[PDB]
Amino acid sequence: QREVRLPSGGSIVIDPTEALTSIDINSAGGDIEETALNTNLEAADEIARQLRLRDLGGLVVIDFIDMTPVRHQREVENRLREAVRVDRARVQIGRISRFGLLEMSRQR
Amino acid sequence: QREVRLPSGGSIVIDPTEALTSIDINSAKGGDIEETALNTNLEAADEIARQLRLRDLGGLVVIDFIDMTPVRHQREVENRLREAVRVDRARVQIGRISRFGLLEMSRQR
Repeated sequence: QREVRLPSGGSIVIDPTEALTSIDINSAGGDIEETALNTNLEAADEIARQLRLRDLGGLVVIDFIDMTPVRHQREVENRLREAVRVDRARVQIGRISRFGLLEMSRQR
Repeated sequence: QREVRLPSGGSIVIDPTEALTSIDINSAKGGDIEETALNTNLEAADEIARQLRLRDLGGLVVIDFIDMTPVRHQREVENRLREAVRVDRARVQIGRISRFGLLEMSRQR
């Protein structure tokens, strides 16, 4: 319930706090950047599903595995935005910061 | 030790997690809330810098400052935190308050 395993072996850890929900992403060898991208894309889909099941509201901070190509960062952000558009709750998604964190909000 | 009181009665709540430490800022009746919000956030900035060193916190820290509309107020709080940590022996990176009202920073423990 706190740790959700991803299809390729990695996992997401959902930690509630007073101000917000923090989500950590862990990877499971091939190429790092390609496994990081793959794990982060699997994480985006699972995060969207968990936001709905647990019906989380307020601010969410996601620590995706660091990727160097900016295009990879946009691909993960876009994956998360597409994954949540079916959610009935209004969702706002920021951009990955220089600290490798993504901020988002969900009303309800 | 999870909750630290601020001079004007407000408080900061520190919650360590897998990926980062989150810090929530709580205010303490008829006065302009903006000046109240700024004062609390400025006291919180000083207390956060103190707790970072005292607990020797490492990694990413996300701070939820009370929301302020004036961009000048946001920079004052950001500048207060940068000045409050410049004496810290540890290497510190400080971001800016986002459109979500959160500030990200990092401290090399």
